[PDB]
Amino acid sequence: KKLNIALLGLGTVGSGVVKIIEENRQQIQDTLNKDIVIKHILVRDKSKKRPLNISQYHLTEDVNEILNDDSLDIIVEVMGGIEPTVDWLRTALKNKKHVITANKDLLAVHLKLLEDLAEENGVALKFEASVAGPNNISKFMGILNGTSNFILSKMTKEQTTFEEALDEAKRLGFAEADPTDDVEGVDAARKVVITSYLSFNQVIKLNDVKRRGISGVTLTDINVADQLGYKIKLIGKGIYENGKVNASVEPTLIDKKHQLAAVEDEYNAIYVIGAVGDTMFYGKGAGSLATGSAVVSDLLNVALFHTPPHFELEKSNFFVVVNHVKGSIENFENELKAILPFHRSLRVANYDNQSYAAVIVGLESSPEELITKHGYEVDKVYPVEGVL
Amino acid sequence: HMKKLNIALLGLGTVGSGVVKIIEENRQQIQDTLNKDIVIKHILVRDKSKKRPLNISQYHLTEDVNEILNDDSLDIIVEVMGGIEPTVDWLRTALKNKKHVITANKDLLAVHLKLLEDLAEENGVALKFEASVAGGPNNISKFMGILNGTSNFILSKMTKEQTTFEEALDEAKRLGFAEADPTDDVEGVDAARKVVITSYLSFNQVIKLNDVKRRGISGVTLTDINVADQLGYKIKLIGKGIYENGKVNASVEPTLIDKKHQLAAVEDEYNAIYVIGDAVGDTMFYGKGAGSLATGSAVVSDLLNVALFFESTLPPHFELKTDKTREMEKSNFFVVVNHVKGSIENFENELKAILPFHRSLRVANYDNQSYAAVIVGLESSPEELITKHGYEVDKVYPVEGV
Ligand SMILES: N[C@@H](CCCC[NH3+])C(=O)O
Repeated sequence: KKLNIALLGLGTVGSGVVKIIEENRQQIQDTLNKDIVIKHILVRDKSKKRPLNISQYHLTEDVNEILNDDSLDIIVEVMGGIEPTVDWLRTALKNKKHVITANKDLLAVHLKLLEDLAEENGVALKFEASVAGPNNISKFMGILNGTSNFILSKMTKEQTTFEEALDEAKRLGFAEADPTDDVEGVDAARKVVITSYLSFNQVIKLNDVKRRGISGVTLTDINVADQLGYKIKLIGKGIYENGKVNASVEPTLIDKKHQLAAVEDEYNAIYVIGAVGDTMFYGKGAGSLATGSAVVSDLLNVALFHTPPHFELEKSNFFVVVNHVKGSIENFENELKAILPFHRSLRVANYDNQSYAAVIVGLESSPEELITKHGYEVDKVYPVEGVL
Repeated sequence: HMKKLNIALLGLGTVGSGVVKIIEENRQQIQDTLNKDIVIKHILVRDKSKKRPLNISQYHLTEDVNEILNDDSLDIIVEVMGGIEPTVDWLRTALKNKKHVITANKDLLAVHLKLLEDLAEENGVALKFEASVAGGPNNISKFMGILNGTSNFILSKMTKEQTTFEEALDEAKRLGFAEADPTDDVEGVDAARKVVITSYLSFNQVIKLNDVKRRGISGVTLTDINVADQLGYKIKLIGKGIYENGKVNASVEPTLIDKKHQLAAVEDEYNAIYVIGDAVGDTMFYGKGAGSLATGSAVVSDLLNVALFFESTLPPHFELKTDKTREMEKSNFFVVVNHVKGSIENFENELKAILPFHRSLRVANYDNQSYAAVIVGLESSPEELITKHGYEVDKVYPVEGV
């Protein structure tokens, strides 16, 4: 059987997909009795140079040339983008074409509507390559952005300011000139949306993820956390309780003994809680060749071509920084004991001149508003995780 | 239009019982969903007079494996018996008789999986052994793992609570982690089996159990741990496979791990596999071992997979990725010497004079007239060399994460 495919996009991932198919073509014929023909490649601009170099494939700038080709069996999309890309994929599925996508901009809303449209039209939608950082899961926590983690590691290990650490990340290639997507936690929040969809089968919106970036984390925060037994990481978290997902991305104190506390520099990790023990997956972000390899894997799966469950038969902790405090640390601790609702434990630390930090274990919600209404100036509050 | 899938179970221990319960509890669902009716037609047991729960008495129990192997109505054989002989021959026969085989046999090694996988492909049927391995998975060049929960638990206890090996092992016994004869754990045999398996899955190479150079943890002392600690290292029992120049070098032994390495943080009964490759970053998988219900659940999962693809990937197939063209190691040692006269400065100076070229050397007090050295960047163990220069070498552990 000839399997006629088209590629939408030819960047590093697209080029990699092509090379992998070329290199394995004879093997795929001999083994699976399938002949993969790349009949069209959509590119934005036919003139640009590429890792493929000058090649033998038909390049087009007109997507309709691909979407109207009824001889196509499978569309491989490596273009990125939501518009017009998602509409292209909707058309392909409506035309009874299998779709494999490595589109990093897709969110849960998009994957859901594409998965349904695929099922509806009797074809496959594969998005394995779209994720890169895969059992009743109740909670996950992750370090999901390499650049922000790199910055925090640098601040921590080398005792530099955020500004110095970000400049170093810029010169080393990790951060871009406008590093907002990394530093403000947007990239991490996207991965929290995707991870929540995969873990809980629930669709949340990007703006449902309560998000704070790292630009306000200081050495003082890091060193106070250190003395209390914690590192600071930008943590993306999803908690699935009572039919609802609470999702967030924010600077978080993590107990030094926690597996996540050791994840440094540009490495990422996803820590999954469920019943069973915890599990964790650790590694850097893929990986053009890895992404390309995952696409081709999904491709062979579809070429070799529903669900899933089976037989059954928590408080929060907080790091609070308060400024303009008159009086001693002992007095502050006593006042805090008097003000707080019932909780499990409290420790206080010096933070700066007339500033103290408290870690409070076992509250239902942030004591920020409460402490504010009692007349204190709260600088900020970070969650605390890994507490045993 | 419902198709009956006739299966047999070889063995009915905790895993076998769990497999049965899971199938029972999900039977209606598997019919309604996949339009498949799973019928457990035979269960092989060692002793069929033995009293069993009521649910088991509904099934046909036999002590004669041939009754199962000769039953042409069987579609799938699920083996949860364990053992190499006669168990592997049973599975060979099943495959030759065109029966799919799902196994959770914990005694299977690479030699066995290889011959069964080939025999399966050869006969147009599936061999599934997912349940035979505990989770936590292209060009992998090296892996390092903490592969035995009990030994890791013991080392964590020694380290955190400052106990001797003997005290930590007794505690592991009392707490349920170690068994009464803990040899398989403590001597690193279990870990060596997993290194054979991990090497087969990572490198597609078959090694024998006796090719794995093995040392357990029973000789690790609190002094080793505390001296390692002061030098910046933890001690773990590490199972390692290095694939260099067509050959696998495989080992299990006490190993100093830099405290900043991801493996250093893996404590208690948790396991982890750390995987290194060209040209991607390192990866690691972390979690505890199975798990009778988990093993049983994995068997049933493999079962449904074989059911779904029943009416329809060759083991020989590997995706070539030498378009890495288009897109684009030394050893370290911890050496303990005893009966050393003279100062630590003198020991360090002598080592500097006698060692071949290396990246760094640090020395520490170990005990009375005993010193330890960590040496980074040698081509091979300096043990013989140090011995011929008149030092009593107590032992040498590899050092990783440097
Ligand atoms: N305390 C023992 C530990 C055994 C190490 C064996 N390699 C000794 O003196 O060697």
